[PDB]
Amino acid sequence: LTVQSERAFQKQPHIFTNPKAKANKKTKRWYKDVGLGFKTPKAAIEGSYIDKKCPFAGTVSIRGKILTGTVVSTKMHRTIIIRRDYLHYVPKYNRYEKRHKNVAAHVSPAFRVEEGDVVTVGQCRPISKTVRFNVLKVSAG
Amino acid sequence: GFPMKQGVMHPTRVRLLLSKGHSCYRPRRTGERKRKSVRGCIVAQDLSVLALSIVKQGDNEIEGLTDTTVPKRLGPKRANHIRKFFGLTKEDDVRDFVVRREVTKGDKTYTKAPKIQRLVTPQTLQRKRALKAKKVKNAQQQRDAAAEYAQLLAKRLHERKEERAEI
Amino acid sequence: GISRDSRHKRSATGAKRAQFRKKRKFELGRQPANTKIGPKRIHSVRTRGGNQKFRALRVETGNFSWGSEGVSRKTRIAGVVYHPSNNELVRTNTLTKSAVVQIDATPFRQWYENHSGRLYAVISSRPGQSGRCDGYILEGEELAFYLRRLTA
Amino acid sequence: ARGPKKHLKRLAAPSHWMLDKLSGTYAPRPSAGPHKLRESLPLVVFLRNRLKYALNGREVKAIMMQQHVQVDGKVRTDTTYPAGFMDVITLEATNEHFRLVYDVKGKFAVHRISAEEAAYKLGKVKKVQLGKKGVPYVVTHDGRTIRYPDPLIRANDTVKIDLATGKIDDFIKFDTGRLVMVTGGRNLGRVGVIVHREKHEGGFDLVHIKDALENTFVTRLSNVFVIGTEAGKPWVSLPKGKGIKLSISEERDRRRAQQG
RNA sequence: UAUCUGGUUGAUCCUGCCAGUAGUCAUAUGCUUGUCUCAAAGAUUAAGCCAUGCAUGUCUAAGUAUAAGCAAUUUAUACAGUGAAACUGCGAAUGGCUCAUUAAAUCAGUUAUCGUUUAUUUGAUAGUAUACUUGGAUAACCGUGGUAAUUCUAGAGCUAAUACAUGCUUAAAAUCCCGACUGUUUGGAAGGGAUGUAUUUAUUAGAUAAAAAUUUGAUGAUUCAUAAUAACUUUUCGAAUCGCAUGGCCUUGUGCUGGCGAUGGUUCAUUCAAAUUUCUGCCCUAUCAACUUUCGAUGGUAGGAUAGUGGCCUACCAUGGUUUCAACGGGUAACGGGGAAUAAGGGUUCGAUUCCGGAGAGGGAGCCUGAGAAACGGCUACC
RNA sequence: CCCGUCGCUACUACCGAUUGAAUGGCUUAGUGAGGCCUCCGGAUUGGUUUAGGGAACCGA
RNA sequence: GAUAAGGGAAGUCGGCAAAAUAGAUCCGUAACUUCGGGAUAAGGAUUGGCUCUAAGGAUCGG
Repeated sequence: LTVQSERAFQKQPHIFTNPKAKANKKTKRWYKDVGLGFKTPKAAIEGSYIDKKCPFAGTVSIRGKILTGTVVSTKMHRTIIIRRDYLHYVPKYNRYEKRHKNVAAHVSPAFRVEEGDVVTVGQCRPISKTVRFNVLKVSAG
Repeated sequence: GFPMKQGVMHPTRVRLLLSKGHSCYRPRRTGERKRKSVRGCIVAQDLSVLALSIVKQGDNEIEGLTDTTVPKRLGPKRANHIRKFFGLTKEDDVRDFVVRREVTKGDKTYTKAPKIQRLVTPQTLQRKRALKAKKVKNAQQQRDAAAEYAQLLAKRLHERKEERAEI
Repeated sequence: GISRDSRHKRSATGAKRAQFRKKRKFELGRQPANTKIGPKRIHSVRTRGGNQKFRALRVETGNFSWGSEGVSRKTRIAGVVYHPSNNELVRTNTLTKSAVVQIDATPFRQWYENHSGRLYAVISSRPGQSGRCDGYILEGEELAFYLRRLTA
Repeated sequence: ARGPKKHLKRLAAPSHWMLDKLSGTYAPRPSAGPHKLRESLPLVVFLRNRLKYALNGREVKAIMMQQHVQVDGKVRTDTTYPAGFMDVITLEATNEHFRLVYDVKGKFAVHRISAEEAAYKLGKVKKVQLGKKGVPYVVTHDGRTIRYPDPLIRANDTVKIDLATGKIDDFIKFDTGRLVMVTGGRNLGRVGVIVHREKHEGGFDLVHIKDALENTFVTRLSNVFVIGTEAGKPWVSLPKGKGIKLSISEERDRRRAQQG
């Protein structure tokens, strides 16, 4: 697994490592905290992956709704699907029925998720046809 | 009756999409375009009328065409147009050179003359002075409001310097 | 007219979406410029809100910046030599973003003196948006990756 | 639909204008201006429906075309000018000065003030940020932009604008114990002091406000307008009733005693 | 008013339906019809077809007036009052109508734009390194017309602008680059260029855990605001405009200065908006169980296009995405909602229709202008 | 009391040769109006404008 | 043994004789069925030359 696996060089935009510099030849890395009390995983501060859609190493911003669900599919590259279960109230019968909605979310390489885990996703700008949420925290299941 | 359009190299009629600025068309609203049939620019036997301009006068006078003349309806109106028309200098006074056409209303006749455009007048210079004086006054009001803010910031910063020194 | 709306597409579950409304102007699209190399020719396009965009149909020179020295000079470009999207653009010399081009080295050489005659560059401007082919000079690992890809 | 709307149906007008159902099909659509559409009062409504100086729109147009009406020290001839919260309207021909302050019942009270008080107004600071040439500026609730503010000024504070030069006379910091009027919600028009501010990052901050009758209510921070440095010391004259909310039974008792 | 009664038997008690009964913002129809107030009305069938007329135009002291228009001689021989026609500006994208399509589509409540465009209104904001003020067209107008016919227009002769195309006028410093000479312990320098604002790149500030051996804004969050450096640009605009008053200083000049206003202008903010967008919620049907992915279906990388996000499109690469918790398909005598009728409670039925949102102008499709239209009382083409 | 063939009359639906017929929606393939972008093109029409007969060369 | 305007089986017992189709790649493919077939069903698109690009392997060297 290598970062430079594409036909184009993968790098963070406008983050310049001057070749004519001192001996501390460490590639300058940019990162941010997303706010809302979410901790930045150290795989982002210290990693080398490039992901423009990562909340911590990319240019996306977290704003809007924060959702939680159970991961049911990790078969896409950098994209997972979580399943959200809820109870719908039926007023006529004074009872409930089980319902579910599937939300597609982007997962950054800073996280490792398998099928069955419970993750917390925050809303972001549309980053795909079906993806509007982006993983902010992972809880093993 | 279809008119001839310049550049259509045909002796017959064609239909074009005419727009603003095209001859043979007058747009009813802004940005409007109409498809109109127009006659080509090549003369043939299918013309009902041909328009001609005399370039060089011939041998014999034409009965109603080359002997008489009609004066131009309007004289120059812009100041510089009057100056170009008959030797004025930029220092000459155009005011007593406008041609006035006099109208006869029954018994008393008076003259009517155009209002000269682009004429420099004390009101025009007054407006130039007002604009430049206002620009300077604005610039001073901004640079002394900025200077006053610099005083306010310097006062606050010095006060915070002593606040840190106390703490 | 070319549009960007997702109405023409089908849903994620695969359902063929029906005809909701006619196409709207506030989602239109236009043709790619396909910037070439030739006498500088730009066309301005009337966009939404009164803004104006400049199709770079063909260009000759654009400003390029040496990141190590912080110097930007206007210099000639030879042609595009590497494009991650399509190799047809490399073959036909189409100038788009993220495309590796070769630039004339005379201004950078003269600045270096005052302080193979063609230097590699990556266009960072969008000629089909602004009409300028502005880019930077490859250095370091980016340079190494692109040179490995070019030589093979 | 294809562009901005220019009409307002009478039934769709804001309820605090107190327009009648059967007077017509349409209501005055307020123009663009310093105040938002829903939180404003057009001058045609103020001059005809509230004061009843003009009997109809021809008369309000004749009045405003004779240059009588001034809002915040400038002559307005737009019959649909969107007058709003805290604006001062002066009619020196009749020698009358009004201030638009909400009463506790949720409507704009007809609150007359002296010319000396009509010489200024208050504005809530919405944002502080840097303008061109690195010059900071403040945006108040009525869309005003004041350059070179006091470096201590932050968001949610209230400044007192001289209203003749457009400069800042002085300001009030947002803090516990400040006098506040509510400018939104069902508590519109109420006045009280801040007791405790409860923050919610990523959401809407909530402010706990205590009435003069020791009634406590909660409202969003966006509906809070600081009007005084402490309890009983407002920077503007309050409307009749002093912003104290009475129950419906208490109001019924008061009206019965007042009318006999 | 939380109600029942007649009908199967020779007679009985039941199940059970038929029938009776009352309302309907529920339509039609018959007979009949004196008064006051209020008031629906070609939705249902045919989003079937249309004669005719009207429904969108518009001028203030303040854009352009030689109407050969009217009026009077008057503070006026450049015009000056009033005022057709035209050019210019703005509006014509509002309103009004209808409900064909449309079943996660529209819509409702709740969210987001740190993902964008925004005429206008309202605040701020621009001294930037021939001037007593630049050009040449054109309309109306005059007079030659062609066609049976249209809100068709062509030749010829004029003339104007806040129309079109161009252009100076100015503070004081200060800073940066190149740099002849010079000082010669690394300084001083003549002379050349550059400074406002927009565009496009690249690179730097943009800080903020508490003692020992000088500045630095906001946010929950940013590569935000903003500043600086090196350049770039078929070089954006920093008023060649218009009305009323006519004042002040004398070194007796058409001298120098200046008051209230019209309109316009760059950027930021505001407002009127627009466009996408999070969550949850739609009627009948399984005699609809698998659907989507050639020729985008799900995702990754790069680009193009857009006002902007986004398979919106392209190239390459993976095989993904939805579904018995009903996907997909079909039907709807289906616009959604606020609401309406009846109702002890729970419910059942209706909602074309006075308000909000959406869509359409015979059916499609494509566009110009404009801030705003895929507009139809705008155009182009087909049926 | 009652069941059913068969016969007569009337009505409703079903099957049925006719590769039956008609109407509407979606679509493969072929042809393809029109607009838009691009590429040249350059009727005529102004002069960067220069010329003792005037030869040019710039823009739209 | 060839070709033929317009029509296209009206010729003849009868489409006899001739014509038309035809390789390959890709798409699409009905009734019926003994479930194996029918099937190359039917019905469409492409195909030259040149200049390139990409993929598919072997043997040595730790």
